[PDB]
Amino acid sequence: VLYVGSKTKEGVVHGVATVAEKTKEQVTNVGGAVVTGVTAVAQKTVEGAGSIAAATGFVKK
Amino acid sequence: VLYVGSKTKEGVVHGVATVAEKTKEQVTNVGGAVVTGVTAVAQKTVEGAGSIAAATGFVKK
Amino acid sequence: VLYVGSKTKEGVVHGVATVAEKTKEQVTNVGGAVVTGVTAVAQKTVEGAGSIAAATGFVKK
Amino acid sequence: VLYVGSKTKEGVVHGVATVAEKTKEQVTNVGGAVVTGVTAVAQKTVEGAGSIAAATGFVKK
Amino acid sequence: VLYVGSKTKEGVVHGVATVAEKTKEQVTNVGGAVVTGVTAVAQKTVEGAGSIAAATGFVKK
Amino acid sequence: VLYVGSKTKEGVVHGVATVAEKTKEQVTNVGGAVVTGVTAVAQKTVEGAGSIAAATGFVKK
Amino acid sequence: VLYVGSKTKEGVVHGVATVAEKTKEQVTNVGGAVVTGVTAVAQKTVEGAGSIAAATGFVKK
Amino acid sequence: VLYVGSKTKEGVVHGVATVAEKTKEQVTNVGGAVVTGVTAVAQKTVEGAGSIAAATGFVKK
Ligand SMILES: Cc1ccc2c(c1)sc(-c1ccc(N(C)C)cc1)[n+]2C
Ligand SMILES: Cc1ccc2c(c1)sc(-c1ccc(N(C)C)cc1)[n+]2C
Ligand SMILES: Cc1ccc2c(c1)sc(-c1ccc(N(C)C)cc1)[n+]2C
Ligand SMILES: Cc1ccc2c(c1)sc(-c1ccc(N(C)C)cc1)[n+]2C
Ligand SMILES: Cc1ccc2c(c1)sc(-c1ccc(N(C)C)cc1)[n+]2C
Ligand SMILES: Cc1ccc2c(c1)sc(-c1ccc(N(C)C)cc1)[n+]2C
Ligand SMILES: Cc1ccc2c(c1)sc(-c1ccc(N(C)C)cc1)[n+]2C
Ligand SMILES: Cc1ccc2c(c1)sc(-c1ccc(N(C)C)cc1)[n+]2C
Repeated sequence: VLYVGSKTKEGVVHGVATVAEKTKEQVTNVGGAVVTGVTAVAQKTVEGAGSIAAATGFVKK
Repeated sequence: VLYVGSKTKEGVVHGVATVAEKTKEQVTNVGGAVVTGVTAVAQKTVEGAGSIAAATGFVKK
Repeated sequence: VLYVGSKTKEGVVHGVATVAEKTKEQVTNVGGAVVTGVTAVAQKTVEGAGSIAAATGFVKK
Repeated sequence: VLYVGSKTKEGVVHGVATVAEKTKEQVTNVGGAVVTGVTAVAQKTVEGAGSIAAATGFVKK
Repeated sequence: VLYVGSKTKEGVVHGVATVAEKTKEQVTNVGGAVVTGVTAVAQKTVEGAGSIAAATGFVKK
Repeated sequence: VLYVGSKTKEGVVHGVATVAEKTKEQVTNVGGAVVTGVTAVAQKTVEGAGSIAAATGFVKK
Repeated sequence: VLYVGSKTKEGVVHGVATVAEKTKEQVTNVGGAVVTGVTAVAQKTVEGAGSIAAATGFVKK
Repeated sequence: VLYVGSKTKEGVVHGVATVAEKTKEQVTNVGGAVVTGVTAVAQKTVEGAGSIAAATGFVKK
């Protein structure tokens, strides 16, 4: 009955340095799912599913 | 009955430096799903599904 | 009845330095799922499934 | 009834330096699931399944 | 007699990302010389002295 | 008599990522010379002295 | 008489990632010379002295 | 008479990752010379003295 939060962190990203030097980056997709290059991502979910970088081929029900 | 939040963080991204030097970046998609290049993203969901970089091939019900 | 959080961390990423030098990066997908290059990702889920870099081939029910 | 958290850490990644020099990186997927290159990832799940880098071939029910 | 320069670089700085988070930065100088915080500086000198971040206490001739 | 330069580099800095998190940075100088924090600096000198981060106490001739 | 330079490098710095987390950084100088924190520095000198991070106490001639 | 340089390197630094976590860094100088923290430095000198991190107490001629 006396919750006291103070300077708390939940789902936090900080202090990120990235260098990426490429000559050729190619993605070829035929009927599927491709996720590429996810950087410095943060989230908080309450009462639900939390997905960040999810690829599902297909759902053929 | 006495929740006291103070300087709390939930789903936070800060301090991000990114350099990307590419000569050729190509994406070719035929009937699928492609997600590429997600940087410095933050969210908070209450009572729901929270997705950031999600690719689903297809839903053929 | 007297929860007192103070400077706590849950699902936190900080202080990350990355260099990536490639000449050719290629992804070829035919009806599947490919996830590539997930860096500096943090999340917190309450009452749900938490996935970061998940690839599912397909769901043929 | 008197939980007192102080400077605690749960699912935390910090102080990570990575260099990756490649001439050719290729992924070829035909109807499966491929996950590649997951770095500096942290999460905390309460009352749910927590997966980071999971690849499932397919679910044919 | 046939100098042919092509895409040459001399005194060049490029691709620099910097983050600096400080709570207190102080400089106290009494009769001296202080240089602080020189970032991403480039020069080319022909037939002369080239100095970038030089501090000389004093010249009492 | 047929100098042919092509894509040459002399005094070059590139691809630099820096993070600096400090609580207190102090410099106290009394009659001297202090140089601090020189990052990503490049120069080319022809027929002269080339100094980057030089501190001389004093010159009492 | 047929110098042919091609993709040559002289005094070059590239691909540098640095993280520095300090609580207290102090410099106290009384009549001397202090150099601190020189990162990712490159130079080329022709027919002269080349110094990068040089500290001289004093020159009392 | 037919010098042919090709993809040569002279005074080159590349691919450097550094993390430094300190609680207290102090320098106290009284009439001397202190050099501290030189990282990822490259130079090329022709017909001259090349010094990188040199500290001289004093020159009392
Ligand atoms: C007094 C009281 C009772 C419940 C209570 C709190 C305080 S604080 C809290 C909470 C719930 C979910 C989450 N996430 C989304 C990670 C974080 C915190 N609850 C559930
Ligand atoms: C007084 C009181 C009681 C409950 C309570 C709060 C305050 S604040 C809170 C909460 C709910 C969901 C989330 N997320 C979306 C992660 C974060 C915090 N609850 C559950
Ligand atoms: C007063 C009180 C009672 C319970 C309580 C809290 C405060 S805070 C908390 C909690 C719940 C889920 C999570 N995650 C999502 C890992 C982290 C913390 N509980 C369960
Ligand atoms: C007084 C009281 C009662 C329960 C209680 C606490 C305090 S704190 C806590 C807790 C639950 C889940 C997690 N994870 C998600 C790792 C971390 C902490 N519980 C369950
Ligand atoms: C045809 C010809 C002859 C000489 C010649 C050139 C072209 S270009 C050049 C030169 C001089 C100084 C410098 N710096 C300031 C480092 C760089 C290059 N020289 C000496
Ligand atoms: C034909 C010919 C003759 C001389 C000659 C060249 C070509 S190119 C060159 C030169 C001089 C100084 C420098 N630096 C400042 C490093 C770089 C290059 N020289 C001196
Ligand atoms: C045709 C010709 C003849 C001489 C010649 C060149 C080309 S290029 C060169 C040279 C001089 C100084 C330096 N530094 C400053 C290290 C690097 C290279 N030389 C001496
Ligand atoms: C044909 C010819 C004659 C001389 C000659 C060259 C080619 S190339 C070269 C040279 C001189 C100094 C340096 N440094 C500064 C390390 C590097 C290279 N020289 C002296």
